Amino acid sequence: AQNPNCNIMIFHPTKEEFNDFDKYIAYMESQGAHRAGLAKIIPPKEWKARETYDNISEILIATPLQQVASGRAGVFTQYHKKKKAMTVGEYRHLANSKKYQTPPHQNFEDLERKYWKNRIYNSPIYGADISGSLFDENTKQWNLGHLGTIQDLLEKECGVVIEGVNTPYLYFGMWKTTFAWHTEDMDLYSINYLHLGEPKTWYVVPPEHGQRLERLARELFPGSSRGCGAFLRHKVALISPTVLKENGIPFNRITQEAGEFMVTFPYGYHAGFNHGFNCAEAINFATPRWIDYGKMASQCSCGEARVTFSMDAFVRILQPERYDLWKRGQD
Ligand SMILES: O=C(O)c1ccccc1C(=O)O
Ligand SMILES: Nc1[nH]c(N)c2ccccc12
Ligand SMILES: O=C(O)CNC(=O)C(=O)O
Ligand code: NI
Ligand SMILES: [Zn+2]
Repeated sequence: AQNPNCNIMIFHPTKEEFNDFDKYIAYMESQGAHRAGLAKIIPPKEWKARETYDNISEILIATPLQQVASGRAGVFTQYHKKKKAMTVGEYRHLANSKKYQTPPHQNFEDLERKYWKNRIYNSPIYGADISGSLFDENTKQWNLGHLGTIQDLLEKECGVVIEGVNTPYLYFGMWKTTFAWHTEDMDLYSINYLHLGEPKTWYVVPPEHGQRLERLARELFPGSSRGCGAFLRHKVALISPTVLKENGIPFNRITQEAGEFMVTFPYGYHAGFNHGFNCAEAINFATPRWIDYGKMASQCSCGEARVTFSMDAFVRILQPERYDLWKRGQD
């Protein structure tokens, strides 16, 4: 079996290899990439997402989120406090202000140390889940707004026709902005392109060991666990690499830089943080191998998770037994 230690693999496709998205994902899996839960793809040197980013300051962040932490440095939750709208230009200026800017540091490791030591004592502001794309329409390869849809994948694989659409989201980050431990909706894949700015550090648990993380999470967040059988779906819980190591949870880490893609694989739990002002674009996608994960995916039914319109059909077709109870949580 390929990649038995479940290491994060890094790929360097040629421009020829970069033409067929599905084929390259299948290739990465043939090499065992999915066992890690996360892979990095460095685009060929000839490729560009768009000409320049010189005209993006006018994008609106309608609902910036202030990420307020509770708990201890290595085990905490964060809640999202809504702030007044601001443009990306305003947000960038805020990110670079003395209050929010990345501190002096020696390297990525020093910055990682500072993040886990000090994150809880600050409340950075994130522009997350903004529907849109920064890929040029003329970019034909790995354009996250031009991928085959999850609905079409389900139809091709299962012969079922369903409602729903599947579009990308933009994420504007600053120092300490954080993504909590989670898998994707329906345990889908995700693909994430870092368009511009400072890096993003990722942590990931191999899909074959996801239940180990869940067990630890139930121990570390006991109230949350009692409230919901799938509380990680709430996307609010953080556990540091030190605490993971102390508890023997298998995981890996890697830092994504501007111009690089990351792919998360079905049921690959991931979390991470931004180093400074940046902009990423991400979307969920599916392959034939996903279908069985979609059938088995946990669901939040306590009402906290609250997911997109399009998830309805996924649950309805792949998890009909769960559908009634799950939908009671949406209404
Ligand atoms: O439902 C699960 O398998 C689960 C179990 C323990 C913690 C969290 C979850 C979750 O899905 O978020
Ligand atoms: N609010 C809340 N619930 C659980 N389980 C927590 C653990 C740590 C910090 C806050 C928490
Ligand atoms: O970039 C972020 O803030 C969060 N991204 C993801 O969880 C993802 O691409 O799957
Ligand atoms: Ni994700
Ligand atoms: Zn819930």
